[PDB]
Formats: sequence, structure tokens, C-alpha cells
Amino acid sequence: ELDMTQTPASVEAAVGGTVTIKCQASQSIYSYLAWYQQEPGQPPKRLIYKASTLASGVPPRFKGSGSGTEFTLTISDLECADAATYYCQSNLYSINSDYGAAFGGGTEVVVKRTVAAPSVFIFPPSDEQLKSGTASVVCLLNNFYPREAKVQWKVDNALQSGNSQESVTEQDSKDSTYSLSSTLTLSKADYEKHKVYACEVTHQGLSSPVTKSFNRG
Amino acid sequence: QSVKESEGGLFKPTDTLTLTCTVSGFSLSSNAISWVRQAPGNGLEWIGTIGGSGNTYYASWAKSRSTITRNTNENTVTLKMTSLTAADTATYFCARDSATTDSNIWGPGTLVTVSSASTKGPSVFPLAPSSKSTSGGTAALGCLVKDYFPEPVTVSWNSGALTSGVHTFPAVLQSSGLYSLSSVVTVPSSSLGTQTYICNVNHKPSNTKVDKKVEPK
Ligand SMILES: [Cl-]
Repeated sequence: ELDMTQTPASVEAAVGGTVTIKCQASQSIYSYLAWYQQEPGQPPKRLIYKASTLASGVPPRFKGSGSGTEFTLTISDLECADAATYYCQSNLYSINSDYGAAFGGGTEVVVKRTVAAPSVFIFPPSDEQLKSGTASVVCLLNNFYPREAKVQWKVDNALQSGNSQESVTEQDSKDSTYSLSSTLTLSKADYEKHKVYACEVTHQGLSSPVTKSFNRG
Repeated sequence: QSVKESEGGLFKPTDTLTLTCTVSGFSLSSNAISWVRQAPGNGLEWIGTIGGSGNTYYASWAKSRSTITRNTNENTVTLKMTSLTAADTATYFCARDSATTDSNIWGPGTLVTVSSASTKGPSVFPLAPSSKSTSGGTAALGCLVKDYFPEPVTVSWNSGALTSGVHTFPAVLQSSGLYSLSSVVTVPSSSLGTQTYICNVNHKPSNTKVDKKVEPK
């Protein structure tokens, strides 16, 4: 059974730098190894096939090497546009299932930029929503870097652990920042039990956690 | 030089899944077709491929419950039974890929969801801008697209006339089994009151279109 181990899980480099991704195969697959690039919201696109041969129009700053068991992809001249996920896959398959067109786990290429703290906005639930019996409080962390960031909700200074949903965009190909949406969902009744609703935010670009809050009303 | 999947959507856990990949642009003979899938937020997973040879190759996990057929009048098919709510929910891709030639393209993908739940249209709630959503010159507003099923839902602003500043986040699956989505945009705060901001939501599975006006509060 064929297994494709892709290391590392994540790598970051500045603009103009170099990035290396390594890939291992269970047993030798000769040179039947393809490298793919997958940008947010897009079908993967093949950069390299037969381990080292570049696809049409692909710049020579993508370099594939290796044979038998151990392969490498190196990307030089990093651009903000190369913020993507990169996959190896075997192009050798059998019927008996010794070989297969198996994909590596993937490597995320992070384009290193200067640290930026989120802008924090908070939105009380809408009157039209409360008429249906639900209250959703949204906290929005906009244009920050790097992606690590924790949000904590406090109702009347009581930590809410279990009724939040976080969601995050992928790295932006223009400003190389992230955005994050957190949503606190309550029944209309439980929402009208308290007055102070607050999200605390912790991020490396801020020296202390910051709280944006509001009083229901 | 194009491929397109079809016949996706909501499937019941006992159901049998059937997709079709229509290749229009190249003679099917002597061109391998692969089926890859991607669970939301996860890596690529190869299902199987049917060579130009005519032979058929399967990943070990799909070999017992999957058949790939071709009807060489521009057609190839994937049947999968034992539909597992958990595992089989994902985006399914078909790709023309040559292990040895520079011929390779993927389709856009088609959503497949396995669930005993049924289709529900979305509710669109405003994220009105206010002082808790302003930062001097900038103000945030948006849409909460709540409680719909299955994916997906597309979100525009002023019928596509607003794209810079727009962040549409990946949908999240709630404790209720429904999806929720948030779309936000930073606009000039002085522009509020004179410039109108309309959220265009399309949810083709339930064939609904909504246009909520996002007004200040
Ligand atoms: Cl795989």
C-alpha cells in the first residue's frame, strides 16, 4: 500500500526568498511524481510532472527534483501570489493496489509580512433576527498577520466556552493578511437575560488583549 | 481542453452517488481521467482513474464500493454506494491527467453532501454598521446568511460593483446541522446614508435569491 509523506506541514518565507518542500514515497515510484498548486477557491493546477518536468507556462523558479523514494519541490523568488497549498501525488498506479495515485498531506506556503494587529468590529443581533427567536452576535477581526489569534466571548464577564463558531479566510494574495469571523449564537430568551456582550482578542501584534463590547440597548 | 462534472447535490445515506465528467475538447481515447475529492478544509484524496488504455484503477479504500465507467462519446462516470454521511461529503473533481505528457486540467468541482437532512433556503440578516463597527474613516457592514442546506451559497455586493474590501468567509456547520455564512465589507464611513449597500445572495439548491439592504443603525 502506497503512502505519500509530505514535509513540512507549513513553511513561511519573505517575498523574494526560497521555500523547500520534501516528499517521501513508501517504495520507489521511479519518476512518476507530480506537484500541484491549489490557491483558495480553485481547482489544483499542476506545476510539475515526471518529478522535474515543468508544465507549460510555469516559470523556471519552480524546481522539482528526486527519484525513487525522495522528492523535493523548491520555489525561489517568492511572490505574494505563491501563498497556496502545494501537493505531491504519485502518477504511478497499479491494479493490485501496491501503487496508487496518492496525494501528500499538503504544505501551506505562507508569505511572511510584517506583523499587523486585527481591527475589531462587533455587531449586535438584528431586530429582524430576534423576531425568529435567535440572537447572533458577530465579532470581526480584519486584516491581521500572522493567522494565530484567539477570541473569547464574555457575557456579563462569564466565559462562553462551547457556543462560538470561528471562521477564517486564507492568506490574502495582495496584502498577505488574514480575516476572522466569530459568531455567538443564543436563543432570544437567553440573550435578553444579560446586558454586556464582549469579545476579547489576543494576537501577537497587540501587547495586551483587547475587549470590544456593547450593552444590549 | 475542458472537463465538467455534473449531477451533484444532496444524497441520502443509503443513496447511491453518480457523477458524470463530460470531456469536450479532446478525444477521450488515449487520455486518462481521474476522480479526486476534497473534504471542506482538508487535503486532496484520489478515488480512482480510468486510463486511456481502458483499464481501471482504484484507491484501496474505494475499490470495494466504487466503479468508474466510460462511454467513449465524451463521458465518464463514478458510481459510489455505501454513502457515508461523514466521509463522502466533499467537493468531487474530475481531471484529465497524463503521467507522461504536459496535458492536465481539472474541472471546477461539484459539491456532494450525504445527509438525512433536507434542503433549506437561507435567511439573510444585516450586519448594520454603527459606532461599534467604525474606526474613524472606515466602517464595517455585512450579511449573516443563516440556516441553509446544503452548500453552497454565493454572495455579491451591489451586484458585483463592490469587490475590494469584501471578505466572504467559509461556511460553518452549526450544532443544528445547518450551515451559516458571513459576508463583510469595509466601506467609507462618510459614504453611509448616501451610498446604498445591497447584499445579493443566491442559493441555487433551494432556488432562492435575496437582496437585503444593509442600512445604518
Ligand atoms: Cl489520496
